[PDB]
Amino acid sequence: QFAKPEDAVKYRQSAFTLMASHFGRMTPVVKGQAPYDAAQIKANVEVLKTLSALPWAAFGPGTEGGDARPEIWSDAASFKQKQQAFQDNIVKLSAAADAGDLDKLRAAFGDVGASCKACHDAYRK
Amino acid sequence: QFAKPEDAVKYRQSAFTLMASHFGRMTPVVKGQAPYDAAQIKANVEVLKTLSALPWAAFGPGTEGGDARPEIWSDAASFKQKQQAFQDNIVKLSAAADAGDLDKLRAAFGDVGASCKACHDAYRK
Ligand code: HEC
Ligand code: HEC
Ligand SMILES: O=C1O[C@H]([C@@H](O)CO)C(O)=C1O
Ligand SMILES: O=C1O[C@H]([C@@H](O)CO)C(O)=C1O
Repeated sequence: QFAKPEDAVKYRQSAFTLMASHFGRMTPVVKGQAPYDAAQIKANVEVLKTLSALPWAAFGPGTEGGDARPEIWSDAASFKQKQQAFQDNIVKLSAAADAGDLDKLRAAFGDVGASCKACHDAYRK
Repeated sequence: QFAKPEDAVKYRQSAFTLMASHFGRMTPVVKGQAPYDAAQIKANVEVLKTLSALPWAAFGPGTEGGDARPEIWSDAASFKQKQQAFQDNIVKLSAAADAGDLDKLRAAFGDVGASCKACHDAYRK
């Protein structure tokens, strides 16, 4: 859906921006500094779930650019693993939110954050 | 969820970028230049539906900036109307996609585009 490589870059960057907002906005809730409304979190994690599936199709052949390291394409299996671990952690987070269970939410949120960071470290410039 | 006004601006801009991709990518399909896969479109409009609900909360009090005209806040009812018409057209588009009906899809897509443009003209700089 990306006329030029740059269009894929702008796409993925915007997806990550939104992912970051939907993830990061729950930190004061996971930390206890903002109140916990299970339905609010259930709805928010649904948004985050949708968003979290979006970037991957925007790392197609020939879409090198932005802060994407070239190893994303030369180590495609390793990047596929980091991405699939991440989305798998998203499934666990949806399950926790869907349960309305704050401890399971805190643990799932921590795992998701870790997978964000793991890819950050390997595959962002 | 926006520490500073600028954070709301970056949020909404990213939502619109993604909306634009998910809307605009269907043009060759609505035009007949790319093939029509009803399930592909059903899934895509589900994404667009999620995305299309996102910008509005990022035009909160005190988030003036970007290409947002100040009339968005001084004419809050008029902007609320343009936004609600738009999202209502999104519901019609979801119904068409969910039906797998290409003519209803083409008409719904046209109405959505028009609502995009109507707000563009009034409320973007
Ligand atoms: C888990 C929820 C997250 C969060 C919160 C973020 N990421 Fe990543 N990200 C990845 C790559 C390759 C990039 C560079 C993209 C490019 O420039 O082409 C990024 C970028 C970001 C950003 C910055 C976006 C921008 O405005 O430019 C942010 C805020 C961000 N990410 C947050 C790669 C990955 C992963 C690879 C498997 C995973 C997993 C994540 N990111 C997860 C997250
Ligand atoms: C219908 C599906 C659409 C599409 C495809 C787009 N819009 Fe709008 N949009 C609105 C406002 C006030 C802005 C300015 C935001 C800001 O800068 O603070 C925008 C911006 C855009 C963009 C540019 C995003 C960027 O990268 O900076 C794009 C690509 C875009 N829009 C497309 C306002 C509205 C509406 C008010 C009710 C409605 C409806 C729409 N936009 C709808 C759409
Ligand atoms: O929670 C997160 O951890 C990483 C980053 O902080 C690692 O440096 C990231 O992208 C997040 O949003
Ligand atoms: O389909 C669209 O119409 C408007 C714009 O072209 C009006 O100038 C817009 O934002 C779209 O994505």
